[PDB]
Amino acid sequence: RKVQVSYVIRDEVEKYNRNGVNALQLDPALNRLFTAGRDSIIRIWSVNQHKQDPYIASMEHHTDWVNDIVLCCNGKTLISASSDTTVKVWNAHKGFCMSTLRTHKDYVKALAYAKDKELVASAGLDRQIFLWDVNTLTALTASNNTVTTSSLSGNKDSIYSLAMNQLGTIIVSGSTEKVLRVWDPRTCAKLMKLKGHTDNVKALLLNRDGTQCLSGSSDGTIRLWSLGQQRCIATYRVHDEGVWALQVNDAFTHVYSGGRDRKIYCTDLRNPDIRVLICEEKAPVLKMELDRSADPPPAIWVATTKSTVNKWTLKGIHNITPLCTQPDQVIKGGASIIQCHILNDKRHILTKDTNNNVAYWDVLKACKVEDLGKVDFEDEIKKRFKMVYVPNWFSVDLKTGMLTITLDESDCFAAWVSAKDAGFSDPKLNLGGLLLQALLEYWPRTHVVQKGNGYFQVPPHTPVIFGEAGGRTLFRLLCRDSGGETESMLLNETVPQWVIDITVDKNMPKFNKIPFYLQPHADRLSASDMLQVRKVMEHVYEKILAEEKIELLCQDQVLDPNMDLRTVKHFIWKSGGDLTLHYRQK
Amino acid sequence: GLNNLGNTSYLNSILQVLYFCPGFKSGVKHLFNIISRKKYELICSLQSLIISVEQLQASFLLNPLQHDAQEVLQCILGNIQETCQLLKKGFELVEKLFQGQLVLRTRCLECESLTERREDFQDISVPVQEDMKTLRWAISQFASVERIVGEDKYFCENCHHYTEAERSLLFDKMPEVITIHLKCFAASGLSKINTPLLTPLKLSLEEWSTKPTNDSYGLFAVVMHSGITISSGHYTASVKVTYEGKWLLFDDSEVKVTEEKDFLNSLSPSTSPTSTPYLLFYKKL
Amino acid sequence: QEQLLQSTFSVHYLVLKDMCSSILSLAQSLLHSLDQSIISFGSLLYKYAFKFFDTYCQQEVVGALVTHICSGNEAEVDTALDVLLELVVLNPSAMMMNAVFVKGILDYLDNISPQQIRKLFYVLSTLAFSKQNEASSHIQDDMHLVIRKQLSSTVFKYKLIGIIGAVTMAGIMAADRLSDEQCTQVTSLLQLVHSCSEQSPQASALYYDEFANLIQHEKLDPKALEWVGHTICNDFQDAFVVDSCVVPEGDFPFPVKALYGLEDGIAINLLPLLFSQDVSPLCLAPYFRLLRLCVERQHNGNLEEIDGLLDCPIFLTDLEPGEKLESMSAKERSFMCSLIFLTLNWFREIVNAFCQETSPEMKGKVLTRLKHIVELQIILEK
Amino acid sequence: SMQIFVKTLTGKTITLEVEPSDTIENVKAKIQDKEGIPPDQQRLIFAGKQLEDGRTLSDYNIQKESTLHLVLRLRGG
Ligand SMILES: Cc1cnc(-c2ccccc2C(C)C)nc1NCc1ccc(-n2ccnn2)cc1
Ligand SMILES: [Zn+2]
Repeated sequence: RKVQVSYVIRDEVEKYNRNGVNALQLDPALNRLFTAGRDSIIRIWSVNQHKQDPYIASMEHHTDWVNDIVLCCNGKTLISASSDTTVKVWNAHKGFCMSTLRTHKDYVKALAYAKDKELVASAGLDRQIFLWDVNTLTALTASNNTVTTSSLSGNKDSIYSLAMNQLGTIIVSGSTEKVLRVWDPRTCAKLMKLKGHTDNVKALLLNRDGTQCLSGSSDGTIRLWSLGQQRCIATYRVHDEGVWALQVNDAFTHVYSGGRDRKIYCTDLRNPDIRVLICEEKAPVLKMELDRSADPPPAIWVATTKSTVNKWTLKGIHNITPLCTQPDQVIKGGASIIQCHILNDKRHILTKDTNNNVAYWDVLKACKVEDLGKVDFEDEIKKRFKMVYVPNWFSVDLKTGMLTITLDESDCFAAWVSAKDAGFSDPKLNLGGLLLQALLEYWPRTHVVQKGNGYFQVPPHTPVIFGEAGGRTLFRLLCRDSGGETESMLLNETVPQWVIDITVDKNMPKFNKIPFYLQPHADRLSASDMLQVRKVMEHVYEKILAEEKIELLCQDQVLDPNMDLRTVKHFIWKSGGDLTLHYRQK
Repeated sequence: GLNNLGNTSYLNSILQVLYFCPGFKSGVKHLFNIISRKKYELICSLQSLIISVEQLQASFLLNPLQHDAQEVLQCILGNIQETCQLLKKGFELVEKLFQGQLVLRTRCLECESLTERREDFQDISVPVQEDMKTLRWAISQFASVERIVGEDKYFCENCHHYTEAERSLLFDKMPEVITIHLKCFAASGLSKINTPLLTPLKLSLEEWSTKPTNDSYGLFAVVMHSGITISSGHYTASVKVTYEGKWLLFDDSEVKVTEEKDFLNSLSPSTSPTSTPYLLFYKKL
Repeated sequence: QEQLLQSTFSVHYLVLKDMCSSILSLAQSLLHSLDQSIISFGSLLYKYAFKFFDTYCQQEVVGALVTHICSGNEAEVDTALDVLLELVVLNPSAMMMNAVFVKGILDYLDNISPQQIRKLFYVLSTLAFSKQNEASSHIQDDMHLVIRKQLSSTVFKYKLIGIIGAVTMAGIMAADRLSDEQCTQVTSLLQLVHSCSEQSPQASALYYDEFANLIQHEKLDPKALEWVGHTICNDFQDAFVVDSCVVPEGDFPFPVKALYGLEDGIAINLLPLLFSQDVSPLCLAPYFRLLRLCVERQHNGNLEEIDGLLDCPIFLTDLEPGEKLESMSAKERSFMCSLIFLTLNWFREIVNAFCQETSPEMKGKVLTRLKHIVELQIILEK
Repeated sequence: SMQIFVKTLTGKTITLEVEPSDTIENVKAKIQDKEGIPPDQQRLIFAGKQLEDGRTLSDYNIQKESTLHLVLRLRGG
């Protein structure tokens, strides 16, 4: 595929989630909470009430939604699944990624854990389920980096949930097949095919002995299965909308459920008549984590589509009006950029976030210019309108709630801008070439010594990402880390030729031309796109001081002499033919 | 003297079908009268041909490049529509006869939020093979829930992300004539699929309708294509008279009358017919 | 040599299959040569590759042959058509799956000679009617559609091509090895060509020649020969043969008399038809050849039905120049010259018809007709 | 800029990323990249109307989630 260069405009430290939280893990030994965010960052929090700042560390190596995390090996290792089609092994005590598994071909959505055998399974949208041994993964080294893969098979649609029992002898898969498939992880052999759900299944549970299964589906029903009888022994219709999260206690007698309807319930399994409404969240519930320190669980952690993670006490469930009204503990969250507009100069972007704040950003310098507050976004677009046209040279995606700018070979160098039009003091400048040199400034291969493009510098903490167009992430690094030994070898392998030509070979991109034929108002010419009208005025003057005696017009409209033909063709021409300019005496 | 009829069998098949469409010639003569005293050539030429066929049909009863057929029907109905809209500046012959409305529903599999689009349609394009099948299977491949995954993921504006989605089409407003465009052609390279579906005489679209309706449809015209390639061939039309109840086989310059049962057996894919059905027309009962 | 090549493919087609494209590239290049020995070897390299390789390399063989026919070189086209006919005979089943590519040659008939057009229609027709499975029924009706629209084409060049192809196909449908429904299909096709060629005389003359050459050199079904004889004998009698009791009438500027008779009778109506051209008389000879061949096949070499056409008179003027050669006008001399050729061509075809008889009085009539040919040819020089 | 759907020959739906300013020849080139069907062989139907070459998607009011239908020409005569 074609390699793209992308980077994120962000702060050095992002303490709070900038998007929703997909998964939760609780460490009882250190009293630590792990949040798998939709902003591609895993964060560690302290659940102690004494600390007024629960933030501990950020675990930032993914490039897309983190869908599931499991805490294994007594809280020393974290396994994460993500939409970037990778499974990653982490040091949960320190907070750095150790290795990346690239066996999946689509989004990885579910992780299953067997505590006794230390066995972890990863399943995703590619209909593949892979089995991993954590100790084998944790003992991997640079020299010894080979692993034998054992994959389950027989699933005809994309998996959305996965489950294992404590002993690691039963694994259940939920998918859009509307059926549940069960295997034996030891022998990698099929056992049964549970049926009865009429929609996608997103939540799965199993007991310690692995003979009973709890499933919740988008149809709004919770079904209790018996693996010995291979049948559904009970069906619970508790929620108005789909069920997305499930939690059960150690006795496997009470199930905690939540989903799209934003309501969380505690349902008694032996008789569904005892139903307690724990709370009503402000957003659809994506995942829930129980506090298993005491029996019954004192509290439950809830992750929603909002950036805030809340804890709800369970004091009095066994002792409709909700049980709780305000969460006991709150972990703050940031704001997600939801709307984006690129201004006419193709250098500044106005963004609006979930708090309705409007901000002004500089793509070239990869920094925020100013905050505007709760200003009308559409009015601000008109207020900053300019009479200029610059070709598109970058793309913007807001999947992680942050500004990610993508540079592709097709249009990276399509924007030529004179230095006077920009804020740099006129030599002729290519925005795409300047940005690439600033991103790879610390790379020794680009030094011939001068550093960078000599006009601006992106923040050193800017994450630079190399990846295939609609594919995998080849290499990810910070801007300031390009000078390292290990990063330089990786950069040589991953940086494509079209970036090498400009950053290493120091070549200059093409100069595009528009052909225009002058006609007297009542001879084809081609010139640079940034050529001003004044130059065409003086060319006619020699054909027949130049500005004062000659006026140019297009489509029966007078032309600004300081304006360029690139702006003329885009705005005033309003036609599919070659640009036509008419010269008439003033 | 009529050996040149075959050179335009694509247009002849469309005109033969349009002639027996209930109300098509009734509506065309209404427009012809309005254009008559207004003093456009397409309506006038259409009326002359309809009169000419009426003379021929009465005599029959008393004294016994290469072009796509669907594309030609599209141009004829489109040009009739434009003239009707010009007459505004009754006049809803195309809208009432052939134009219906679809509701296209997309459901994201992450947030489970529903988005809908409303689009007009004049025919229903359905596949003939998967990659013995009936017409119900073809419409199911058209209007039942399909999951778009992998390289064809849906971009949810609620999630601001590429997500798997379910797409379903529903029939909101039904026209009097339901045209079925059969994709009896595949790609690897382009070829023609010679195996037809099991075409039923009765069609119920309640399975894919926004509301439960008891309106049924009956087949009255079939446009077939004979040939082993899609680049060239011959078009024939079999219409139904509503002699009533029999099927008229228009083959260039000759007309054949057959019983309804006989024509149905000729449409069976088991017999491997040489004429591959291409357009099915159903009228509301 | 061929046997060495045959043995090579026969016992080692496993190793050769992995490089069929390499073999085909060599075979295609060998066919571009000018030596028959090399050309014949390249044809065999095509035939053996088709026989001993898989389905994919077979389609490459047919596709390579199609490109040879659509190339432009005469020798290359006829050789590739020979291979195509061979491949159809040995493996009709494998060729039935390649009929789409073989049918594509019909779009490039402009750069193909009429002799190669007849051969191209022969391989197409013999492939379509080789089997009776459902696969063959699709190409059988598809070949019918192509010809029905060449016959009805506005271009005269394509109309002549349709006559050649329709007669070629009708010979293979009626080939004796046939049910009544098969017999009426070949009858229906022949009626179509006869109807489509009536308007033009040269197009009609081509139909009579092609259909006569088919009967002479092929053995058809007995039933098919029955219908063609009755319609041809009746139409020809109604077209040219007239009673001698009725004297000619018209505005002819020359005296009209029965001429060149032998020994209540029939006579050939020729002069009024040619003057009316100021069934066409230009097709009198090719049509009678068709009639004669039809009667011979029906009666197994017997010609007792048409014995009266040998000794019948011919309506002609005083073709002897009576010292008026210079006074004859330009229009009259051109009409006079055309009068001699048609009478000569009619006499030549009579000699063709009755040269195989045995009756002593029959032979003298043939000799007299031969003497008339010599006399008329000398008069033509004047 | 916007994403539209195309129902292919088998009835399977694919997705395209298009600009409101793309011409019909650009959409057909994108469909050939995903389906392998030459643009000159492609017929695109939107809302009962065939898209004509040389026009743009904004001419037909083609927006996000708009569904095109892909068919070929079954020529005859
Ligand atoms: C030979 C022929 C071929 N095409 C058409 C025709 C028909 C409709 C529209 C347009 C056309 C032509 C002009 C393209 N008409 C034909 N013949 C006349 C005819 C009509 C009706 C019957 N019929 C039998 C029982 N009820 N009606 C029988 C014969
Ligand atoms: Zn969504």
